Amino acid sequence: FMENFQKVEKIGEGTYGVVYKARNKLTGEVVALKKIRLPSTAIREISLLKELNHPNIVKLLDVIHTENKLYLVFEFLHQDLKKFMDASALTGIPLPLIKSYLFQLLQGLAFCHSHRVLHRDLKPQNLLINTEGAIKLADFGLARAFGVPVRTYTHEVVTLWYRAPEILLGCKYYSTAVDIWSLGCIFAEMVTRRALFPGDSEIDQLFRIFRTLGTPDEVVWPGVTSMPDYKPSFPKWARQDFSKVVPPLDEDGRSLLSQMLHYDPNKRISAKAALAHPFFQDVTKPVPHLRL
Ligand SMILES: O=C(O)/C=C/c1cccc(C(=O)Nc2ccc(Cl)cc2)c1
Ligand SMILES: O=C(O)/C=C/c1cccc(C(=O)Nc2ccc(Cl)cc2)c1
Repeated sequence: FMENFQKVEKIGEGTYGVVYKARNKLTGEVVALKKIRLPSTAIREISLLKELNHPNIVKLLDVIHTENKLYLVFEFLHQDLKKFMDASALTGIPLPLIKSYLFQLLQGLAFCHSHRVLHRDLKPQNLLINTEGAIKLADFGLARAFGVPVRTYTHEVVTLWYRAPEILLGCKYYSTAVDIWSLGCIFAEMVTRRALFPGDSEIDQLFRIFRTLGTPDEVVWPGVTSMPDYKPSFPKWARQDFSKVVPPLDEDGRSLLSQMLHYDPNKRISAKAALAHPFFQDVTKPVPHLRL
């Protein structure tokens, strides 16, 4: 299968398999080629994503099942947000660029959610950027096909840092709200240059959330005490003000972030409603300086 395009390089190691940069011999385009390591139901679910096209979604070019191995062919972008924020650590990112990126990501979410497709595993590593100021969501719809594993194929730990509390509390039904939660965590990280909730176990993840947002109860989250993994013995932390959490973000940004991090997934702001928030009144599309 690797003889029907040149393998420019191994790009790195994704959740499910190796990622290569490759040239498509027929089209001449440079693409990302992801080998998925281990299922007809999955092939059908993923093949449907070839029509889920939007400028803020990494394009799924092809789905190849051969010699019992699965390969996904995607649009290539040169950098991810993790590497960009690491490279930006001494200075931070301009607020206009943070705002542009959040706005664009919300447009991608609004599109996919309107088609009833979730991501479920948003994280900086699957947010790809180009020279023109665009940002795009990678690997949309793959969790519904493959699951979100504990470890990758290389045994690397799959991050918990962006996981919504309903998932951690054992809800089996995911709503689009899980993606808004993850994006809110990413927003906070862009602003502060630190992960919001860098848990290193499921309980550390849930208790970090609680120590910032307060331990949830039936006042803020009806039904929370009946969730599978809820325990009455959870410690009861008081909620922190967002002014201490994400300084120096303004009150428009803090209001939006608070709505993206509501405990109750039914209450959590939708992507479509978020696009109308006053924080985006002055949105623009700045150029990032990328060194490729
Ligand atoms: O404010 C803070 O920084 C901490 C306050 C705080 C207060 C009470 C309990 C805990 C806590 O999480 N304990 C714990 C012990 C065993 C396991 Cl298995 C999980 C959790 C923490
Ligand atoms: O205009 C330029 O050429 C670059 C300016 C520039 C460069 C780096 C960082 C910043 C900055 O202040 N970022 C920031 C982030 C979050 C909040 Cl909440 C407020 C501010 C600005």
